[PDB]
Amino acid sequence: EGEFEKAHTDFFEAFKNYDESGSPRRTTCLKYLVLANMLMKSGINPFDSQEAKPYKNDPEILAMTNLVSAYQNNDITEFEKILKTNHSNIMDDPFIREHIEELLRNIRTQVLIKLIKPYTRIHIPFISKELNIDVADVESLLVQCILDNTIHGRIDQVNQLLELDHQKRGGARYTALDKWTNQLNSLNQAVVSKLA
Amino acid sequence: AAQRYNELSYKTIVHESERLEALKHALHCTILASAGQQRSRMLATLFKDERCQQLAAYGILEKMYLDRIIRGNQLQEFAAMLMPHQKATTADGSSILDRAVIEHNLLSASKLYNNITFEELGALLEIPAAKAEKIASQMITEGRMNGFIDQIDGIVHFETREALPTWDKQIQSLCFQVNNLLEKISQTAPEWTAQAMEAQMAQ
Amino acid sequence: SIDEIYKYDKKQQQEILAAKPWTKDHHYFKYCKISALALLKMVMHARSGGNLEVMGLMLGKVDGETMIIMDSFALPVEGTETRVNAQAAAYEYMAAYIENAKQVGRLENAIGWYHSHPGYGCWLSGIDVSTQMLNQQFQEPFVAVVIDPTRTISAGKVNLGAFRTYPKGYKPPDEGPSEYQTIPLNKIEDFGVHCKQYYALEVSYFKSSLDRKLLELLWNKYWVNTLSSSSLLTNADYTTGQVFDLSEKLEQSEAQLGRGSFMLGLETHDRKSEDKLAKATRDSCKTTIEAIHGLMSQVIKDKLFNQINIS
Amino acid sequence: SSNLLEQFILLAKGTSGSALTALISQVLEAPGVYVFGELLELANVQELAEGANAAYLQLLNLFAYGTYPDYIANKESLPELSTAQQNKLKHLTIVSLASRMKCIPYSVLLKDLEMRNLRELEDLIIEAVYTDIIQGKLDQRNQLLEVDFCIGRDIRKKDINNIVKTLHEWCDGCEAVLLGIEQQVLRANQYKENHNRTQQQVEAEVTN
Amino acid sequence: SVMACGVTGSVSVALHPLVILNISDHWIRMRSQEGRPVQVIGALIGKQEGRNIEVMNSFELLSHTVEEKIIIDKEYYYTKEEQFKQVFKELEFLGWYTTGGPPDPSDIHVHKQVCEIIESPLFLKLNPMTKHTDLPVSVFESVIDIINGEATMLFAELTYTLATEEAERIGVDHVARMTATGSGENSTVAEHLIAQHSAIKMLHSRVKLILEYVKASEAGEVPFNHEILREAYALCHCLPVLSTDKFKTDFYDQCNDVGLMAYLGTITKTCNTMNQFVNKFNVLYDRQ
Amino acid sequence: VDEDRKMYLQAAIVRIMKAKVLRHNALIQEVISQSRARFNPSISMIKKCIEVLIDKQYIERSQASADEYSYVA
Repeated sequence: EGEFEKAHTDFFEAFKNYDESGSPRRTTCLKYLVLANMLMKSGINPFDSQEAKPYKNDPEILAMTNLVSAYQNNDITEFEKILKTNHSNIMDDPFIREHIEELLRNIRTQVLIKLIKPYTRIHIPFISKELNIDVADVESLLVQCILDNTIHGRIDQVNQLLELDHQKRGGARYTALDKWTNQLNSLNQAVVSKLA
Repeated sequence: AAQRYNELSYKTIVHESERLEALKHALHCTILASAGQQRSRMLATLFKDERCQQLAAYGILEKMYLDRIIRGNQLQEFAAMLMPHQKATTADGSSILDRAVIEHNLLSASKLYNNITFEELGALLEIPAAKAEKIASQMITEGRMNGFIDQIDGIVHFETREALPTWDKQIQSLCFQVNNLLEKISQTAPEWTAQAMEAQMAQ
Repeated sequence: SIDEIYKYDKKQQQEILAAKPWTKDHHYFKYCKISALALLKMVMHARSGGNLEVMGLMLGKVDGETMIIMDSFALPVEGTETRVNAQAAAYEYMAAYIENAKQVGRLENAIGWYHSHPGYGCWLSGIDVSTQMLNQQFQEPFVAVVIDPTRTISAGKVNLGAFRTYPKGYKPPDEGPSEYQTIPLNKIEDFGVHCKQYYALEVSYFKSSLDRKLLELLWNKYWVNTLSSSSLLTNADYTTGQVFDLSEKLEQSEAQLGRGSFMLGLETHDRKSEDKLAKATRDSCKTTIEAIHGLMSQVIKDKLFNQINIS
Repeated sequence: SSNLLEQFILLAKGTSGSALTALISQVLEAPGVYVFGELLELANVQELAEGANAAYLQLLNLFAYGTYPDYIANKESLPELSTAQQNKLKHLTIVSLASRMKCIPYSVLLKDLEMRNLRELEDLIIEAVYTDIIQGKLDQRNQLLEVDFCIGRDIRKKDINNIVKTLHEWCDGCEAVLLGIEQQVLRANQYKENHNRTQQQVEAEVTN
Repeated sequence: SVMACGVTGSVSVALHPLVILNISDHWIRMRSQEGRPVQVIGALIGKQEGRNIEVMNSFELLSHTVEEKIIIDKEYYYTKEEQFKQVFKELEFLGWYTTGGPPDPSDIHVHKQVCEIIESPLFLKLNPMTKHTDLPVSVFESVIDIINGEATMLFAELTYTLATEEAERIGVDHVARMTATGSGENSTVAEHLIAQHSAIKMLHSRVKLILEYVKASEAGEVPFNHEILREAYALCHCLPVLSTDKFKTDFYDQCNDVGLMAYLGTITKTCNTMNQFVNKFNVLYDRQ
Repeated sequence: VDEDRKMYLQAAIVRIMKAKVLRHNALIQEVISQSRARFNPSISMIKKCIEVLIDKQYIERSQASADEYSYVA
């Protein structure tokens, strides 16, 4: 639905009772819980809250813990290493498998917003190379990002640059003088028109 | 680690010898640190601690405070004072000053002026322009500073440091040198000072 | 005189307190004389707050239409621009102070309260007027005082107004204008209603031998820093804020004059929104005067220093 | 410096000739020296002049009244300098250029100092600034040095007239500024006076 | 007097006028009521930063005379010490003041009692019987000095200085001037500009002392020097304070804003009289 | 519990006195006001606690004042 938050709380609330009855469902439920927590963007807690303390040591659940740690730091190189290494334990379940493309985009999108800040001119092949994808998917991400306004600036496609915006100065004085300036025209027109 | 060692050295139920090893150790943890206030600010605190003058890293210490460049001979010795685990490296890890001196100097500079280029900032903190640009960005991002960057003309504009305040502050500097000159004149020869004051009261 | 003023008379206060003239008229007072002590202590205490509000108390007396402020002392109390009658917390500290004061030989009764509005001007707010209005019944004599300790450094002129407010349901006269030190965007409204409710009183002084002079001589060196106030950046936020609000008032004026106040054999009487342009012109003056005052701090530097060059 | 000066004068005054010759070579080498007034004025150094150690005062002169371009010019007649002595003169050229223009461009600095590049040049001004004898900042955008502050060494007693002229121009315009402000304050006051006058005058006649 | 008359001590004290006006005021009150002039003894507070002392503020203390000695009451002081420290804890206790002419034994007796509060208190003495035009407050510290082999508490005098506090100074201006409003209200231009005026007048006076010094070192009457001339030379050279291309536009940008701001206000003022003119005209010449 | 109430009562007094000077009656009422949720303390208990607090020197009586206490640190 898009109501990632309603999922997190229902899976979290469920896990305790799933501890009392026990296995096997605790293993599957735990994938549904980690998945849900990532999508909220973010307020991550599949592990400073309470869910599995001795069972987490088994390598099956282990992957998830590492995968979540990579998502919270928002580092691309680790995420992709886990996906390759412990392939089966994430990839075989179809529900989690479906979102994974979105999670990849999610990491890359947060990483981009951190990166952007030291520059005011950053090149598209430089960010594509840093994210680890081709120029065209990055170009498409940027366009959607400016319209959503999670990246600030505009593109120069005849030189392959981002003219990021830090071209701000004041503005606040200059617009208040404009509002003041428009009321004085209407006011003079009004007063002089009262005469006879 | 550096804070913890430093606190031990300030205790009086800690044995004498061990207070100094601990200070030695604190200095070394403080030297290895990364990003933020503490490495040059703890170096200054440590410099005020007279006990660092019994240490062999006193050289590095005094030289940093008096802003004197570091050379090869001194890195070799420092590296050797290190305990094996403390030879912790970025693949070139060394003694490098930077995190207070960039950050502390940016704070001293907000009190000094308005806005500045990277070239001048990099040349003043003796680092590449990119490192300054990186730490400045971090400081703006953490809200310990604010600013925006113009990378079209290669200038960062800060909530103060290097422009219209420089003009204002130069008036203050010039007028303070005038006061200084009046003090020096009162010191060498108080006779002319009294005599030439009476010359104003005549006009 | 010069020495007759210094002595306090218990009997003159006993007559005055019995007589109680203020019940007839609260616009009665007209002059102030404030001690050199009262003033310096009031500025320093205000400055110690920072840009955060503090309250203190004043000891004095009245003689005719003059108020006399002999001494002042600070209070460690919080509630200037929130708590109505913040002074109550202070009462225990005041009772101590007056008792300690009487025994060394200062017997003069409490004349009023002082507080300060830092970085927004010398005027009484909604909290302040409401606390004064209780005091003019209960505490008498009780007078409000306001000082700004940041604005003052730039101009060189002490802004100190001692005021008194009128009780509820009292019609103000035509006594409008006073000193123009700008207010922030949401504080503009609050001044607008309250100003006619009170008046400021004119101030005199006297001087002799330990505090004044460290300051007088120091200014001889110090003078450079006051000319590098350079307001236009320091309080940049003020211009954008007042000018966007002044625009909202001109919209109010276009409607008010345009449609007209609905009246059927009734004509407007005193209101804080009566003749909108006539009010509005003055709001433009408090914002303009501060702006050009900013220009004048710049103009001086440019002519004095920069024209000398190297000959 | 401070301390070192108070030691050197006494020592110069103490001895003669052969030791004084030695002392000149030591003062110029010795760090923290970016002044060369006091030793020159003493009688003791003065004896060596007009002889076979005259060249040592003539160089000392060249540091005191002159700069790095004045040196090179008579490099043959004067005895050698070491790295510390040359680097001290090179900083001391910047103060001189600063006496004429507040901002001095790189091409001027570069010529005068006879330096191999910009980066070697920019290193010398950073070293000066740490010792705090000159205060100032580099502009690599407009290619200027913009100096905040600089201090003399510069005895220059022929040229001193310039300093008196500038001090004098600083004087005469002051009064021209005061009569200035005095005028405006009276003009503000004159306007409020008339404005009060006219309103009170007009109001009375309404009554009739 | 009774004084050692030694070399000036290890601390400096700085001296300045309103507090004695506070003391004088009391002295006048007390004298009128009792029928005899009565002295007051009091505390000093201020600060010390280094070995140098800035005496910032003061307050009067309670005292009694038993014999020819003065005893200051301790309980009183300790009560006032707890209330004052709550509001001012930055300031600290320096010592005391007394009233009278030259130094006497009854001051040394009271100074030993003050040594109990802080081990090194300052002593200060004001003569309001002074026949002299210079500042008649003189500052002392106490030294323990041996005379004829017996250790005696003897005073030693300190010289003074003037120091900080602009926030306080602007009030000393008002206090000093004691000027009254003219025909109006006093003008906005007038009130604003006074600091600016006086500031120019300080620079007139600053130029004057440096200039006459430089000439004096050339001419004679002051000898030739290097240390002061190199610095005055350098002071001239700095002017004008910027000329860069970078400054010029930012300086004008702010000047240009305050040029529009002023224009939009003078129109608003004019609009008001226009609305007033048009109102009064329509009623009289027309029927509105 | 009885001992516990004393401590809580004490905690209340210090907490209230911190937030400077109050008359005895006022102090007691506030203690009740605060403590109402947990339990209603006996008046006799409060008075005992106040004295304990004074001995502890958490709070002192004003030198010259009918039933007044000051918060002393």
